[PDB]
Amino acid sequence: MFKIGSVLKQIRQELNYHQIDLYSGIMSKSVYIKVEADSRPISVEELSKFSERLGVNFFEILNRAGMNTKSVNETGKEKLLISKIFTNPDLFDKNFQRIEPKRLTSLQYFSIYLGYISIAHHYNIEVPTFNKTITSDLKHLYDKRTTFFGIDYEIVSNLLNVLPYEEVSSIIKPMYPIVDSFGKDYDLTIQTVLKNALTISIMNRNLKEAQYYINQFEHLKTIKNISINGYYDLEINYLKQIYQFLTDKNIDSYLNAVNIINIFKIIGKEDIHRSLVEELTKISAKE
Amino acid sequence: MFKIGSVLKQIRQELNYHQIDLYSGIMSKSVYIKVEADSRPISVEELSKFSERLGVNFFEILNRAGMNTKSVNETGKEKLLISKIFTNPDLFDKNFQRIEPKRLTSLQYFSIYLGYISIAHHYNIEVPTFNKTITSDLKHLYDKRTTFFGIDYEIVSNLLNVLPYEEVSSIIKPMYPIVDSFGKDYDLTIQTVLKNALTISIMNRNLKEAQYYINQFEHLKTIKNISINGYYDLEINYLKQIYQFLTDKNIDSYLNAVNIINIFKIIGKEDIHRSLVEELTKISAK
Amino acid sequence: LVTLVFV
Amino acid sequence: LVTLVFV
Repeated sequence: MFKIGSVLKQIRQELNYHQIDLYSGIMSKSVYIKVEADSRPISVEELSKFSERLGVNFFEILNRAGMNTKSVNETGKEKLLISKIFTNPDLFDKNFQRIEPKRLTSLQYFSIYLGYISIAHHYNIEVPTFNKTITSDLKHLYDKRTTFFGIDYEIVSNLLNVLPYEEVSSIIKPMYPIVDSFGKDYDLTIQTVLKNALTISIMNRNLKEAQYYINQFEHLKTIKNISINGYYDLEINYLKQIYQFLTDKNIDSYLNAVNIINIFKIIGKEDIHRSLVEELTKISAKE
Repeated sequence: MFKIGSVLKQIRQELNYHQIDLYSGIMSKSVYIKVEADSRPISVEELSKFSERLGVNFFEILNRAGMNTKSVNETGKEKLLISKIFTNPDLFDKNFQRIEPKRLTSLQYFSIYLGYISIAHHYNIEVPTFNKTITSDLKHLYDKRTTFFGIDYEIVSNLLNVLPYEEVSSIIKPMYPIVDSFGKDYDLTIQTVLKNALTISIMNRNLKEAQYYINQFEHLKTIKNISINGYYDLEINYLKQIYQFLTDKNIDSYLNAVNIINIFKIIGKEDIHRSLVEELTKISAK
Repeated sequence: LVTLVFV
Repeated sequence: LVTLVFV
């Protein structure tokens, strides 16, 4: 449902290439004219070949064609809707009623579902259907899995925000270690689980588990092609730094942890800095 | 030339979906079986529709099909080869001879070209063909341009490493400000030009220009969907912090800059921290 | 921090 | 720092 041909045309003309430079040794003129007209759908193989001819990145051409946004399909709309509802809760009930039953259709809907549960939990909205099903749900979705996709690591990241660690950990363990990268998004979610769990394990003083997560994150850094998140790398190192303060009780590591958090302020991540300062004070007591 | 059907099959079976669940309202059974067999090529529109059916990211599916690596085409191999050569320079001559004449074929080869020039510059390898062409080259590539692509920002990033600022600036100015994001890669290159130029403007004390780059970076932060680079955000803020030390002569800014740089060591970016400390020393002179 | 993500 | 980038 995207005008790729129009973007090819756009780029081709911008680079002063002639139609011939593009279709020759790939398809007929009259056919390529139909691609730029966006009347004939284009193959991935074909687009890949055109990307080479122009010298413009394959994925960039896709973004320009309209894949960069999330509004491309139902699921994305719904995922953007989360923000709206988070800030404007009165819109919860109406939406949750539409989402809740669809939760086990695609891994994508399930992520959204967990999102709604988080909104509920935050504003003390009653969610009885949740506590009655999550277990059977996760057992449905995961009891027979072998490999894990970006969305799975997303789900689990979110799941950790609505279930006690002791219920989620059995699911996390099989999903690590990571051996390869499958995009910047896959990169994000695999990192998020680690970040989230390391947080929780420190909060709860499960230092043995907490180390596992630190070590897992370090391993990520060794993967070829993996796109480590800069802000994550900072947050996890703070948590690592706190781990070292809890285990070796040496005060230097605490200060490092503080100095890391501060750097967030110094680079204008104002609200993230606030959230961290609260969490550090919280750590130095309980959760 | 990628087994996308196999990956669809692989994901399908992993999620216990039946062939029906995928092809229905899209194509015939016999046709879909051909897709998973990787005998019939699949359309972008088609793959997008299947990505919805499975609930697994369209771009991830592509990466799993083999687009995540760079060795997919000539250009990428050549870009990976730059590292080999940077470390093992004795292999320069042989390769640069094959790259040099191809440099104006695609914007991708031109990027590579500038890469070789940087290797050469580093190891004092003679490159007379460079000094004799770059101007006509850039005049050829850019005199008639209107919009800019990720590769263009890449080129300019690298161009800055091999031409004096005064030659490049005329090309940079039209390429900003940015209005939209076109991928994590586009995001990367548009930021790198900024970061690189800010660095140079500081080094050379062109404070006026330097501010322009800082402001441009700040604008990026306001674009929806833009994926700002964490380590870039740190390095640029250190530069911003040094800018404020040079204009307002207030010592707190200097400390901040230092404090930022050290954070790099504290998070294990060892070689980047070394690079930055050398650069700081450098700044505090010429 | 326990962050949520919706890719 | 002046970095080179190859996508």
